[PDB]
Amino acid sequence: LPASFDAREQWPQCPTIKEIRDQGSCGSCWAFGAVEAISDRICIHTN
Amino acid sequence: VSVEVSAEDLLTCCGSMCGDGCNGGYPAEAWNFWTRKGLVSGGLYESHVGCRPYSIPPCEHHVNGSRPPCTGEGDTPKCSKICEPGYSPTYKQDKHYGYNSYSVSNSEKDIMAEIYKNGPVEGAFSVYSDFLLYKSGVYQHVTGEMMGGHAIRILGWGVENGTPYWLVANSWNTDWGDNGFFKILRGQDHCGIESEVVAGIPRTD
Repeated sequence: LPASFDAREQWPQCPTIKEIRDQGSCGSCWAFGAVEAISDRICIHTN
Repeated sequence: VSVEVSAEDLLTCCGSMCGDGCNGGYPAEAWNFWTRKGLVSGGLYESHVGCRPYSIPPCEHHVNGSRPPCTGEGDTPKCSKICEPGYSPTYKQDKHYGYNSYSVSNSEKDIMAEIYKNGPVEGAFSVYSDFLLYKSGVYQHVTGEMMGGHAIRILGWGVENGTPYWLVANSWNTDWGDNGFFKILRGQDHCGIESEVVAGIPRTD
């Protein structure tokens, strides 16, 4: 595999990969990791 | 074509299957919710983007900044199965579902392969006091006390100042860390980063 990889590069047609969200004052990080990766993969896998 | 999938919707509507709302959850249960119920769109706070935008406002996490300081946790808002006024179509018909969901082995080669093949994953690591001071570079834990797990997004890898890293997105806004992203040591299961990684594949039509 390459020695470095950055999804933001490979798929610069998928804006969400570069987006950083805010969990505020709530331990929601479990949801955040999940929906952010899920948003990415919807565009990566998009026919 | 692209969608911001709603954290609001998964936070508030998964229920006990995902754990306890704003007092913690189970990311593997979060990917199985999406596969079973789906997840609607929704943007960032006050964005008015999508079905269900996020309703908890931003704050400064451990940085100085203009926003209010962050409070402990708060109240998990509630599951409203309806979209905001102004958004169309209906909540049910804004659902997106997953085909499937899985664990990725605690192997940086396996984890480089998943991302490489399929795009970013979710992992989780133990946070220690020294983390919170993360401004730049490759993160390696020397001091501090343990503060629990932090579930993140891992979106690549590389080598910096001779250190092999993982490229991770945090959810503490853009003004913490490296513009809200960070690098943590790769290949040693550092702080558990390689042990708790889950992903899944979208369902297509």
